[PDB]
Amino acid sequence: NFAELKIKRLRKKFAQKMLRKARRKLIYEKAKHYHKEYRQMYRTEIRMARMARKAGNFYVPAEPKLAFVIRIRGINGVSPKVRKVLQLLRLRQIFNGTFVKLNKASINMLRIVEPYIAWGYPNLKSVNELIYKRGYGKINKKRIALTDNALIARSLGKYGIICMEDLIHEIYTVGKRFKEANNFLWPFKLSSPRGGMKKKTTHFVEGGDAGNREDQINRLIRRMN
Amino acid sequence: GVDIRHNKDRKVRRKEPKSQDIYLRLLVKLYRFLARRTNSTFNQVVLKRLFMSRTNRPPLSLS
Amino acid sequence: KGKPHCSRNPVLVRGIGRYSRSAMYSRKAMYKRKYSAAKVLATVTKPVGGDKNGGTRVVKLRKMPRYYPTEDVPRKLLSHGKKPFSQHVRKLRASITPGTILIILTGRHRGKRVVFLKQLASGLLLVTGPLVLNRVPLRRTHQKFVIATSTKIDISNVKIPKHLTDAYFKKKKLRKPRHQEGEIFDTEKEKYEITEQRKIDQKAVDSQILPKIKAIPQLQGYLRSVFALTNGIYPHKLVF
Amino acid sequence: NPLKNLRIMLKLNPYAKTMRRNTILRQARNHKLRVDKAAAAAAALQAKSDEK
RNA sequence: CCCCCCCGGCAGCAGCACUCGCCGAAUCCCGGGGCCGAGGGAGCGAGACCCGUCGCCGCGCUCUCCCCCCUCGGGGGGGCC
RNA sequence: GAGGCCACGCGCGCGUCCCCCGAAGAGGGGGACGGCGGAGCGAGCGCACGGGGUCGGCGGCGACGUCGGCU
RNA sequence: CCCCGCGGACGCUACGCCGCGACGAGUAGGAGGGCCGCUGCGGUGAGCCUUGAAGCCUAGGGCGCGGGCCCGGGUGGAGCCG
Ligand SMILES: [Mg+2]
Ligand SMILES: [Mg+2]
Ligand SMILES: [Mg+2]
Ligand SMILES: [Mg+2]
Ligand SMILES: [Mg+2]
Ligand SMILES: [Mg+2]
Ligand SMILES: [Mg+2]
Ligand SMILES: [Mg+2]
Repeated sequence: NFAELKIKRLRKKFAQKMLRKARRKLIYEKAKHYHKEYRQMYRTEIRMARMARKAGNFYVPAEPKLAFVIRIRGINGVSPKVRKVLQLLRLRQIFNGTFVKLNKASINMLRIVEPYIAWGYPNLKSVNELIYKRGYGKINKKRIALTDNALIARSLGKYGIICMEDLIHEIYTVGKRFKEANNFLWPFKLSSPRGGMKKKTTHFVEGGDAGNREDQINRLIRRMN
Repeated sequence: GVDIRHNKDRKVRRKEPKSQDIYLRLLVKLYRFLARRTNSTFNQVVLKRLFMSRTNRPPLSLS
Repeated sequence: KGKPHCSRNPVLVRGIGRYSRSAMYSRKAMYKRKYSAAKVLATVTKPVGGDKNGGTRVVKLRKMPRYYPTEDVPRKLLSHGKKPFSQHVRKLRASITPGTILIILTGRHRGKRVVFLKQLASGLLLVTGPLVLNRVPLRRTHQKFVIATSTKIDISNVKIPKHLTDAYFKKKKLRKPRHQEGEIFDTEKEKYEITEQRKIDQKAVDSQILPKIKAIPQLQGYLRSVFALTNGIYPHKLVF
Repeated sequence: NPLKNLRIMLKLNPYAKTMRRNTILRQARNHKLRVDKAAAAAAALQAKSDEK
């Protein structure tokens, strides 16, 4: 039965290799399609603004639906409500970052913890840098580095997210399974901001760092990780 | 510093029998192996009952 | 079997080929090169000889160990890199081109100005600030421990001998065979001897380097002089 | 680190290789175009200054 | 000198004449300095025997044939429907 | 009709669409796509941004004076 | 049907060994571990010792995060330790 069992193991290994090849091709084509979608959205915003300006009107862009929140103050002397909301945002340490889906409830929570955080609207590059350099998964309650696509697939494949690109797409374009994809990510442990901060104790619009800076959160992220 | 609380970190539970009965320890070895190497939750329940104390293992009447 | 071909995928950036998967498929013509279907003797038999010793003997090579140590060390994991030194790529600073005047920073020839000829297989430079000028023979040196000046001579179309290699310039030693414990001093041979082959090579190289040095004024005086730091001058403000 | 390690990035995202190759080819083409256009401008300046 | 012209044309273009921005799926390449090297039996295969140059990933060549350019068989290219 | 890209590349039969004659707009002859149909298999060398360092690199110095010992 | 080779590291005191992740302030106080230490008893070491026990001294060599411990040299003179 030796020849037959050799044939069995060769057939099993070959089927496994073909399955891996098919999945890799699928991942490649999904990433290509995501690239097409990203450039379509980026050009669409410009085109809409251009036609409004040609007509002499104003094109108001959609209010951003994704935010990046970074806790900037430490854990000493925190009021109970601010402490609770920071725990619900999973910011239990200074220079911890989390993606937040923006709506009325989340925005009001951000207003509650406004002095303790700096938040803004990340762009595609910021999402890519954050997921690729500091992306860790919460797999079996453990902080596991996203070194393989199988780690994402085994935890989120039931939602259709099977690769780094799928995770980045779901985070960037806030999809149906954004809650699952975001909670799968361990909160980002960012370094100290290289080059320093302006003033962590005051709001951004008064020369400090706390509060909502609209899109300067990308500059903060570049210096931060 | 991290804003967590450490008062409930250590779960209080039996990981082994407090008894020194060698026969009990041998059959705890057997059911440790069975609970590890089988998916039968019955073996897990039996192992955790073997860990238990006498008040947590009350006698069962014939009736 | 067939003749090996060139890569057919030019490298534009390290790790990335110029052509895609389908492009390289068409370039390789994989559409028609499709295939579907179609040791060492451990023991040796030797005639033992002698009457009624049986026929022969099946003598195995690599007999089992006579002794086993009380305990061993587990084998290492695999590293997918870490090439030996002989296989390392050799990098040369862009300021060091053949004919450049270099300044030696270490050794007995400290501060002397020499002429660079070629990088060797180990990356060590081969220099000869000609022996008639500053007593520096054909000698190896390390590019990390030299300063490449701006002055150069055109040492193209001169013949560096082929045998001038790392094995040629490698140091030789005498000690210590046939001697274990030192009760009689083995300090003999400590006087290094300049080989006649080395003298011939030095003469051959210098006879064709020197006329090009004399071709520009007082470069021979420059090479005879040694480099030094005056109290007013600072190496970061100096153009070499 | 991906974004620093090419093969790690390719393991996580095989399309990054084709994006990177397209970017390198596009940048080389654009650089050649700009160099040629500047050289043509300089040659036109030389012609209009020394046209005799 | 300023404004409107009946209207401009050319070059360049957030300028390599350093006037004034925000950026990178609309981003790539290269280089330098510093600190570090933790781990140690990864072999479904021959039934291993020199110390598993192994897994995942990215590639090259051959099991097809023509040529081209240098060396004097070796190296570098175009492909071949 | 004198370029660029493709992680597109076996046949046979089936389907879907397009084309021709269309002698009932029948019946055949051709292209493109397919995720469709009962039947086993590629191996052989390499290079490596690839599951945590190696060198199949080297030098000098060593007894009554010096080498090492952060305790 | 393995055999030109008759061969193939270590392991698993399971109260052991191995892997991964997060975490580490602390009075009063609570708990665990102690191959930390003292004295005596039952066992055990075919234990140590007048060719030198205990104790003590020591710019001697070390081990342990630590409590502490081992060894060298001297003194001492009959018992001592795991
Ligand atoms: Mg405070
Ligand atoms: Mg600085
Ligand atoms: Mg305050
Ligand atoms: Mg801490
Ligand atoms: Mg505490
Ligand atoms: Mg520009
Ligand atoms: Mg190591
Ligand atoms: Mg504590």
